[PDB]
Amino acid sequence: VDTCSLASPASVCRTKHLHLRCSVDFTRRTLTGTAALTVQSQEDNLRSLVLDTKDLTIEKVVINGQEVKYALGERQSYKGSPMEISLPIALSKNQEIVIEISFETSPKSSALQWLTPEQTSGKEHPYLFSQCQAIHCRAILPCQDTPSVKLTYTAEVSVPKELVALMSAIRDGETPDPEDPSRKIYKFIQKVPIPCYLIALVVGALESRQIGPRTLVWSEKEQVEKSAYEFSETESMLKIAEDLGGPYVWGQYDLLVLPPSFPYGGMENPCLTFVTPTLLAGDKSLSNVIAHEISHSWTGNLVTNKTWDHFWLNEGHTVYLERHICGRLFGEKFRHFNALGGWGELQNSVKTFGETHPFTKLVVDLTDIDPDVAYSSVPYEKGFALLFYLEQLLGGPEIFLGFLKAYVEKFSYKSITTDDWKDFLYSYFKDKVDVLNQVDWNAWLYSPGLPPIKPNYDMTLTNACIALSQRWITAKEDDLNSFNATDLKDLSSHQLNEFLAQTLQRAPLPLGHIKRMQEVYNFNAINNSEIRFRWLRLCIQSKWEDAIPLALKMATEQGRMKFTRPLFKDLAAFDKSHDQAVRTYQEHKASMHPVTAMLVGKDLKVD
Ligand SMILES: COc1ccc(Cc2ccc(-c3csc(N)n3)cc2)cc1
Ligand SMILES: [Zn+2]
Repeated sequence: VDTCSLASPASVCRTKHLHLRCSVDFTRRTLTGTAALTVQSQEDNLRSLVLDTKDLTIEKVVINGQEVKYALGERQSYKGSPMEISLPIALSKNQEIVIEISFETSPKSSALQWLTPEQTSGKEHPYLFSQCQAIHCRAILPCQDTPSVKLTYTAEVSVPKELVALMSAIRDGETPDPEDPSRKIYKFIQKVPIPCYLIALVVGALESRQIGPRTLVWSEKEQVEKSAYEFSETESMLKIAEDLGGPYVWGQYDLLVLPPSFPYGGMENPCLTFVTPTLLAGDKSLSNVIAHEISHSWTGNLVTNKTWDHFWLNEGHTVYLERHICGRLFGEKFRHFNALGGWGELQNSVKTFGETHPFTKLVVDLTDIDPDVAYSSVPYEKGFALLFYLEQLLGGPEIFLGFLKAYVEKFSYKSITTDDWKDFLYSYFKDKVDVLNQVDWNAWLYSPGLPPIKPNYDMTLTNACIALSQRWITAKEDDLNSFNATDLKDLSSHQLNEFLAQTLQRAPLPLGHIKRMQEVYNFNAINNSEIRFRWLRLCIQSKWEDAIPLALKMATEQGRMKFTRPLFKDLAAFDKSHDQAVRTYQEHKASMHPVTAMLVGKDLKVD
């Protein structure tokens, strides 16, 4: 049972294809058109079905060229409004009919952020982008908004001729709009089945730069070059991904760098991964995110979770692949480093949520929880810890990598559950069931808190970050002078960031220490947002007022909820800055991403 979807479940019927014809109106801030769903009954004598919707307007529902009777249920808050459609012919099992839904999006769609020209880079054209994960696709078009159904789709999107529309699909040509010479219609096709949460759309003054045989980089003219360099490793990473996971089945793999208010590091949208511009560190140092989004092409996009409760299979396995790709590119020692660093985040997640919080479990029950509200790093890192502990328990990377490739092939184009994964794990490792039984499953999968056992991490690259953080934390006033820029001479960007995480964990520090740190290290001048984000969190935690404007600028100048949400939270927990924080949010709420707004509001306990 998928408790996040009011629509008919897979056992009743399935959506095999979507055909989407729509036009983007930037004045009305609406998407208008038709959605043609080829639905296949899964039982004998199916007379009606129910689709997900949210803030949608339905003009009519057509089947076999005649208007049929439909019904929009009463809103269930974040789940939307169920939509029951009365079929004109009762369907045998496996039969199909196409349902043409004529709809229109609301300007407040939880899935779409509209950007005024002012809000973009060029300053001369508006901009639009979607974010359907986890259950916002229902806010774009009617559907069975659940990962338990996988459809193919085709699309024709009318957009003002001077803009460009890209989708999570293969480009299939562009021609002027015959009903209107002010508009172009861009075509798309996605011949691989996907869950509707991977449907994605973008419209704006986008250009492209090619950085690989199957890889263009899209963004506004102001960042296309910055971005094509930052992500030059894409092709290298895609090959390594193909070696570990098997053939990349989606054809093209393009990258889109969105405006600052995009809420996440990246979205593994097929054929077109979205990423936050905060990755543009100028040294390729945050490129693991690309490797993460690349890896989703196997774990998540190909083998998908059946319900959102088993989401850890998506990110858990993906992260596992991400760090192997980095391990291939820079060395096993660097793989462990990121692995140990993930454990440190997992601690921050459990310490913040609390050792008993339901959302520190690996498999969660999202009945009556807003998925947007449950999202965290737990599935990513605790999910990784389980796989990394199995790799060591079953004979090492090489062995476990073999199971991963077998896992991905076994369940490709399908949607599975945690139990499906457990059974196959036992099956692949039948000659090691003794070793498998050794694992406290009920604790790993359904118990809160840190994992029962901590894997073994290589410390080689982490030692320097521990060494420097111990000096700073144990130093008295007569040690502050010896600190000096040379202390970092041999620290890489990733090491520089882990040192700040090492220190950030023992906050607050003496205000004198924080100042001496800015004085010797000049951390203010760094633009890598990961480093700068942790720096300003340390300052604000250590009650340095001077950081209050810096933290506010960063919390508002970009929208990545990884950075924005903590910064705002820390700022609201600092008495000197609480008022500004709550004032600034109010001032910005209307122009923030709909999901980011709601969540920052909940964090500040406002409205
Ligand atoms: C756009 O990003 C997304 C937003 C919503 C979701 C849904 C979803 C499901 C499970 C979890 C989970 C598993 S264990 C734990 N503690 N939480 C979290 C979120 C996924 C991605
Ligand atoms: Zn992910």
